[PDB]
Amino acid sequence: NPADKRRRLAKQYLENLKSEDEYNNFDAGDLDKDIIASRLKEDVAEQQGRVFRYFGDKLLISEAKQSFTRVGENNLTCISCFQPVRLFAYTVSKDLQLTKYDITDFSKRPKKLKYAKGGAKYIPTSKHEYENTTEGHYDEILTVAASPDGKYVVTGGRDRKLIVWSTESLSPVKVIPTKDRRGEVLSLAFRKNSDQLYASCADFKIRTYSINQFSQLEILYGHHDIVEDISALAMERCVTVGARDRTAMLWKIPDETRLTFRGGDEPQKLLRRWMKEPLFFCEGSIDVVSMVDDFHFITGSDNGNICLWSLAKKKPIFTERIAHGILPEPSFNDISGETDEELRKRQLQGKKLLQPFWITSLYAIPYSNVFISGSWSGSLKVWKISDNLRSFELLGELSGAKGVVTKIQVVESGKHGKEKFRILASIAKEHRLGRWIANVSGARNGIYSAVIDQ
Amino acid sequence: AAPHHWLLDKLSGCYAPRPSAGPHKLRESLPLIVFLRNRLKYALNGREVKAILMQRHVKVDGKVRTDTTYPAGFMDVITLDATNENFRLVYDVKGRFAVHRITDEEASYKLGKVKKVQLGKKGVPYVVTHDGRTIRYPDPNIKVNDTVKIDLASGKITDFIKFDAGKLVYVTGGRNLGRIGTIVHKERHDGGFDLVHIKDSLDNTFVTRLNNVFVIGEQGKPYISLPKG
Amino acid sequence: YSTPKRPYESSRLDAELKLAGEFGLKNKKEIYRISFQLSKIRRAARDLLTRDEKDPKRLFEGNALIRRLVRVGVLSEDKKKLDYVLALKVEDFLERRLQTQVYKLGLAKSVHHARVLITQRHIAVGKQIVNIPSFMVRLDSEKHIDFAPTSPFGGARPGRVARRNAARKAE
Amino acid sequence: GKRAINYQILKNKGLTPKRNKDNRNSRVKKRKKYQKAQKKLKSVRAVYSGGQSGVYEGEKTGIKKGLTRSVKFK
Amino acid sequence: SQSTLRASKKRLKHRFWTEVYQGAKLFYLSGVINGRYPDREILNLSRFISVMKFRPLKW
Amino acid sequence: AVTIRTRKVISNPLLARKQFVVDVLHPNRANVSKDELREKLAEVYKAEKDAVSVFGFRTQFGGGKSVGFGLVYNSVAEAKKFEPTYRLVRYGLAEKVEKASR
RNA sequence: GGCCCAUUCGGGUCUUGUAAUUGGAAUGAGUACAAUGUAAAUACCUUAACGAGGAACAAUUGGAGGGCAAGUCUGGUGCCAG
RNA sequence: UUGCCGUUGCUAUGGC
Repeated sequence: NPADKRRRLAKQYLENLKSEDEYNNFDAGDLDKDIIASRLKEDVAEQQGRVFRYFGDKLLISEAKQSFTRVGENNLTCISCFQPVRLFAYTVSKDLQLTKYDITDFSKRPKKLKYAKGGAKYIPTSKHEYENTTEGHYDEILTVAASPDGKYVVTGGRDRKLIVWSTESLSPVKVIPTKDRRGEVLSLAFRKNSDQLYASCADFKIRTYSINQFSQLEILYGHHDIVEDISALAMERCVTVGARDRTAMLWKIPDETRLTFRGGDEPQKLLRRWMKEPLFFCEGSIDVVSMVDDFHFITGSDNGNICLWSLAKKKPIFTERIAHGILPEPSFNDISGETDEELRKRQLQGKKLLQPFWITSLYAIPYSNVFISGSWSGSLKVWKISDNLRSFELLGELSGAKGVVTKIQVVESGKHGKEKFRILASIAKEHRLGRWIANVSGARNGIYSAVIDQ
Repeated sequence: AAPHHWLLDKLSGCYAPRPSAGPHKLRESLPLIVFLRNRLKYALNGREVKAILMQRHVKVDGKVRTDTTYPAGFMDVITLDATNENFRLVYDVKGRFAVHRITDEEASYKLGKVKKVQLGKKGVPYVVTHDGRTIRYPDPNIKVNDTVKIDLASGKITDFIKFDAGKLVYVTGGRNLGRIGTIVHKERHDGGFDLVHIKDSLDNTFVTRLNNVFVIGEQGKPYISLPKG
Repeated sequence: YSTPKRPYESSRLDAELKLAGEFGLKNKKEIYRISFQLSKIRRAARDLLTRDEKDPKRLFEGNALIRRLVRVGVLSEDKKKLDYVLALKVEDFLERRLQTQVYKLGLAKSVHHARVLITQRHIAVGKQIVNIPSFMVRLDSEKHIDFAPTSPFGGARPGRVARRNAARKAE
Repeated sequence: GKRAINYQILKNKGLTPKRNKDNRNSRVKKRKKYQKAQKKLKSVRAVYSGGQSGVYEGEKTGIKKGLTRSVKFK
Repeated sequence: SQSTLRASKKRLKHRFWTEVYQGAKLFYLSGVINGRYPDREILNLSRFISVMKFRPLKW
Repeated sequence: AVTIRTRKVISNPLLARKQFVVDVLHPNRANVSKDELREKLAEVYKAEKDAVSVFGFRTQFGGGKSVGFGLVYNSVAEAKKFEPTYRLVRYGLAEKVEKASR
């Protein structure tokens, strides 16, 4: 048995490498490095923070105050929020408008404050990739990001620019182009409690910036498709996911190194695993992330998977195969064009062309026990991760959001044992990158806010 | 050109620092330059470790002793004034100098193996140790290889640990150098391989010499604190 | 490298003619170098076939050899057998160099345009500008071959000929 | 007043034949002897050029009804 | 440019070697210091003159 | 615009000093510009501009980053005491020439 | 009109040539600001300015074959052979 | 509660 001989010889090999618990167990170099550890400074940014907010089953779920404030902007795309240590929120749309909200009036719907709308006036007079230093967006703003301190919001989209606006007036303070032709930005994330931005640009590139210095730190390379989502916490690590290469990478940005995590679910072995006694299959494209803590994260796929990954395992720890359902099959009055229902039913091939909803938004509350998933099934899902950190489980649903969920994130309130949050979710009737979405089933372009309690 | 005990990285230089003469031997000590500069790294080069030696931060065995190649051997408590650094350095299990950090009431003393008791001149009993502290007047029952406890403010013996069957012993020398556990066996031969034998995690057995072993306390209660992992 | 056995037979001359013309090579030393180390590779894989199944050398060095050949990129992911290392040959190795790859990705119009782009530093894989044409890109650096951002074919400031013509036409 | 040396005393290329600009580069010579070779290959074989370009105009060069350019067995 | 010093050094040596036998001595004098040349360089120049092993000519 | 990143900041009370490694970031600039770097370091930390010092600069290939070794003092007088004389000649105020003979 | 085969007659094939004109891009050797490095200096690394049309900013070495004069030499059965 | 437009509430919904 050749793989048995491989495992056996590898075991003998590791035993021989060990060859080349007592009462005294102290090692001189380890305790010397621990003396240097006692000598050093800056136990602030580099907390390898584990899950210290265990509250998944604690708070209420089923009776949230859900207000779906519809807004008149075609296809809202992103949502950025802010809390100091009054709270503002930000939305941005495919109609080239950024909009500031106040959200701190917690028991009611948010309040519009200020527009900032680019348009055809901001097309540059050059068509030349480094004099892209205009003051507004002329194409398809895809992402906003508020500063952790709140001086600025920074936004960008398919016009390959980063425009950083002031908070108090929504004015463009600085323009930083991405200096090449395909340099469309797709996701932005500040590292927490900082002034450092991580943008993920479709050149298979990740750009980093210091916003209050108007400088770019480091460009870091290495995905294989467009870097569709990004996520960061207080550590200088980052977690990006490229779309169709089906890998999620995490980046030690000062070292400029990474850990890659591929997928790897196969319907052959999965249907055999069920065949030991079923509509589930392989993977299209890993789409969204959120780093839950500094040892784990969660990925949202294109076949409706939500997966939970550790920092110490290439293959994922936990899967959840169907997370928002399978799409309604196309009707017999809109598949075939024959006359009889028998042939128009034969043109469905049974179950072979039922496609699942793909999770287009995922948000893990940082270091907490609970994350929120959203797609165009109409109902957001709330999941909590078990305390042994090897599984998660569906708590409840938030069914007042008709449309695609282009963004989810939460806003905190309450103290250490009694808490209430408003879950913002940007709702559109069209995916945040291309159109591709038919059967617009009662959708509206709005902000689904929910107020969850206890 | 280095020994094994110093935990000295090879990418350092060409000439290795010979320790000067002092209390301990050359083969069982580390100087202050290899202590401060390239082990716990309070310096970067010989110039600035000489600078802090001229500033006189070091207080090994309660005296200053400003010297670069001063041979700190076994359990000389290195004392540094800034950030109240108290360091008792002992042997680890694989031959190096593990420098444990201790506190002030433990660095207020040390212990020492007695080597010989003499009727030297004028009726004065007499005792020496590995740093050579010729202190006056112990009890008559000081055999060889017992353990005195030095005062470190004056020089007097304060406590005494008798060497017998059933004592916690430290081995510094030969192929057992730096082991603790002190009980499987006792065997005093008549000129070599004579010792008390030391256990392991599975309570294995070991052979050493008398002079290459010296007592540190009792079965569970040494008043020295020890590092762990 | 090392010269072949019969270096002047007409099949070898037409071989080197087709190789140097189809891949834009400068002399025979490119073919001879890459073929010398390919000879070492499949001379090793021949011995790995001449030993038997469940041999430790065969198991470990065989999957090691085919995995680092797949990661160089001359061998595809699905053929994980050791006889494909014998079926491997020299243009499978010099299709992997950066001049060939720049032309195939279409940043250049021919292999000679690719060679002069590379030697004039308009091409950077990943982070670093590569400037020698025989580079042997890998399967992960295959998709980050793009124009350098320090170059006018990227988005940078235009070169001396363009700016001197602009200045003289401004005069 | 400095009688500087000139190029024929400096480089000392005494009495050479006329040589080739294509020989002054080893790469361009193999670019232009491969273009010559693959223009000669159209003479010996018939080279697949890429299929039908536009409308089928005709054979453009002639059709021989007497010649059969096919390999007979044994 | 010590680089161009070394480059022109080599080029002069080779062009001198095509005019005299291949392996004649080209000597390098540095800048003049106090009216005349450095005496180290003139010392080993005289060391080169002192061993020359003349061969008899015809005229 | 240059950018600054300190890493692995330890304190040396024996030398009255705080030392760290310096990732200096200059996209589309030449290099570190060490006096301007001492200015930027002396303003990100506290004032002591004749007590902040950097010495070990290595720029990686293609530019952008350079790793240096940063050590910052309190008390400019004890910085003059503890720093070596060649770095004092390079940056600060000291200048003693060696006697040129033999 | 080029090319290919063949001892011969001949055969096979096809956009191929030209010191023809011409166009704007590219940059590298070189010349050089620096800063970095280093006891100091060199070098590596980073890098503004200039730097191509005979791109004369002028790579070789060896081989195969011609052709020409109011020219010269030799032979001898005109005008030829060498 | 918005680009319009409808039911509107004296606030929620649904068609482009």
